[PDB]
Amino acid sequence: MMTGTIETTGNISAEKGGSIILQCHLSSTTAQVTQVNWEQQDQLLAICNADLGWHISPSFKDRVAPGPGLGLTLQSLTVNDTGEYFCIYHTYPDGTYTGRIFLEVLEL
Amino acid sequence: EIVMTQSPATLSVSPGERATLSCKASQDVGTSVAWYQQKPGQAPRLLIYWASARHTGIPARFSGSGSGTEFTLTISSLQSEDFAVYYCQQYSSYPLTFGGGTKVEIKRTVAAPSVFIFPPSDEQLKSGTASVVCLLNNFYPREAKVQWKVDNALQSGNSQESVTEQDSKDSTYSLSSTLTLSKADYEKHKVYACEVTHQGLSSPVTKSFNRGEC
Amino acid sequence: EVQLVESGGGLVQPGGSLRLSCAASGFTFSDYYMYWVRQAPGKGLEWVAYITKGGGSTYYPDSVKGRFTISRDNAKNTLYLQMNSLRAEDTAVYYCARQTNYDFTMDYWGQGTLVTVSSASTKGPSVFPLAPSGTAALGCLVKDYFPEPVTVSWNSGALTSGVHTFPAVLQSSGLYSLSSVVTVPSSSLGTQTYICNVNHKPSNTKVDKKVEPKSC
Repeated sequence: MMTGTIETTGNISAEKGGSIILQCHLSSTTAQVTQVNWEQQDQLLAICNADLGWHISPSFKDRVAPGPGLGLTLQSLTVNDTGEYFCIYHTYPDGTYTGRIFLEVLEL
Repeated sequence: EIVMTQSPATLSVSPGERATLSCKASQDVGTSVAWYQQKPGQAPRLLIYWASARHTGIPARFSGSGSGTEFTLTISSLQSEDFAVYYCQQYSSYPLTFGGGTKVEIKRTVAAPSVFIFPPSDEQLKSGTASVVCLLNNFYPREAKVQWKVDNALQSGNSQESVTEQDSKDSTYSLSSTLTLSKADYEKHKVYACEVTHQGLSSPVTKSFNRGEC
Repeated sequence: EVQLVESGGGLVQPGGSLRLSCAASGFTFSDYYMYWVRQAPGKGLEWVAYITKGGGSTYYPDSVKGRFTISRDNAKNTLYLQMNSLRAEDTAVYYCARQTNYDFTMDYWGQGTLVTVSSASTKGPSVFPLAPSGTAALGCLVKDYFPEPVTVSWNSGALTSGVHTFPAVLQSSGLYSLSSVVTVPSSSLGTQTYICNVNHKPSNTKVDKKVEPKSC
């Protein structure tokens, strides 16, 4: 009924202070992707709106850059960035697909 | 904080024409600008988001544009109902900032006021103060002048006025002048007049009563 | 249908505390980020607070940080604004608004609550008649009350076209007054009756006065 699947760039461990690329990809469906969100359980980081492009949430402006593609680049990692990240695809007519990335910002 | 400047704060545009409201940004806000329409006594409703996208249910004669620091709202085929204050808002960075607002006054054709004088109620006179009020009804433009004379003595510093907001269907204003007096001084004089000038009046209009007649 | 109904505004004294509430209906409240926005009398729009879906993050401008606290009860579908150390410059209509789920701005707003901070005390108004002497005019004068607001209907909402209710004016008394007037066919004067309905909820005053051509 809902055939598509999400690949991700995989679960991440990274040193404090670097920048890193998170990305998902929807495959094996032809639904139109109307909106992609990046979230953190309680927090919205960015919206790529179908025909309008990317908006970064004002509470993440200088921490997150849009791209590449439908992905994000987190900019100067802090231990607080550790957590689960979600790419959420709003599609017609399949619906909502979600993929999950866990990020662990270490202090080696 | 990013300062949103809306100038002019006032624009007077004829029905059917195109209004162009401007919104500048002290720094780059990308396309994280919205436009709200606030009619009198009403909550703001969202017109444009993302600098140029139109909220659902919003007529297509509203249109936004701009990026970076210079933004623009355009109301085409302007009409009476569009009378409102319009605010731009940036949501690029904290703290969220609104612009000052631009009131769009609809510049209709001149309409003369209709004048009416109301002597104070007896029920009020039981309390020592008398209030004589003068109504100016459904006129355009806004500028209108009211002079009170008691027994042909021009009054000063004892009146107060209030104007309605531009009417959402006929785009006129209405005005009330209120003469507040002691019952003492009210009873010491007999004829009370309200004299009105206005661009739609070939000559001044006066309305009178005589205290104690009808 | 989406609805945001606010309550809790009123008069409160400098340094005092008040709690506004906003009841959401017609959408999945727990899905939505919320704001409060205020607007001083005759002024523009001032962002005041922001809360996340869950409640775990909050933001405020400096003007209000420390004294105001935004919270939410997703079980009751209700947003709250807790106000402390209320100063004069906090007098304002306070709006709640839900964030667009397609962008990061304010999708829909409540009707607002007026919040008046002042040392002065509640006072009801006197309703006097403006009597009629083509088309005829009459109305009600509503004098000496505090704080705002007062509402005027005519024939309990039946008579609506031709009504003008003027903005309140602050007298030297430090009290407000206004007038409401309606224009009617002169023929209708000796037949159908005209009653204004004045309501001042702060003083729990409700008065219905009927205006007629005066008994000379």
